[PDB]
Amino acid sequence: DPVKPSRGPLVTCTCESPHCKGPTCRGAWCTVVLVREEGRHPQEHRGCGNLHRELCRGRPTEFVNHYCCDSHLCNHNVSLVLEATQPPSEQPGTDGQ
Repeated sequence: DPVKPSRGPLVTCTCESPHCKGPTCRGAWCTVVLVREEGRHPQEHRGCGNLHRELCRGRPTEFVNHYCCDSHLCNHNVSLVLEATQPPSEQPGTDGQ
């Protein structure tokens, strides 16, 4: 369907199983999203939001850390531990669920 290719302003971000199937992506911006454990396991999926603005506003999940930043390689060193102030790499704010 006629959709803006990666929305337009291409921000590349380290991708890890989120919007990309392995490596990296040029997209809309950098969006990180941890699939919080609750029995399962916290998987830190980061990369280009591309066309998904949902990951920068909140999906029907609540306890999912959907962080978005308009800077290249922002998900390269991001905090995905929305739960408590654990020790991440670059903590841009007090991680709290």
